[PDB]
Amino acid sequence: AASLVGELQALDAEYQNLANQEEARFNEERAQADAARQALAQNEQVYNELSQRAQRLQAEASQYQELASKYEDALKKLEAEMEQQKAVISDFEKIQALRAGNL
Repeated sequence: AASLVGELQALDAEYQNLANQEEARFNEERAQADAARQALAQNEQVYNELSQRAQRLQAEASQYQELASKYEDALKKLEAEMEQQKAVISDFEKIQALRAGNL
C-alpha cells in the first residue's frame, strides 16, 4: 500500500474540501433567499399602494393619462422583480427539502 496510502489521503483531502464547499454554497444560497423574502415582502407593499395610485389616475379623463401609463410600466417591472424573487425562494426551498431529506 505504498501509493494507495497516499492516494487515500489525497482523496480524503479532496473530500473534506468538497464537503466544506457544498456547505458554503448552501449557506450562500440561504442568505440570498432570506434577502429575497425581505425584499419581496417590501415590494408587495409598494406594488399594492402604487397600483392603487395608478388605478385612480387612469379612471380620469392628459397629465393623468401620462402618469397613469408611466405607473403601469414601473409596476410591470416591479412585478418581474417579484417573480424573480419568488423563484429564488422557491428554488432554495426545493433544495432544502433535499439536503435535509437525504438521511
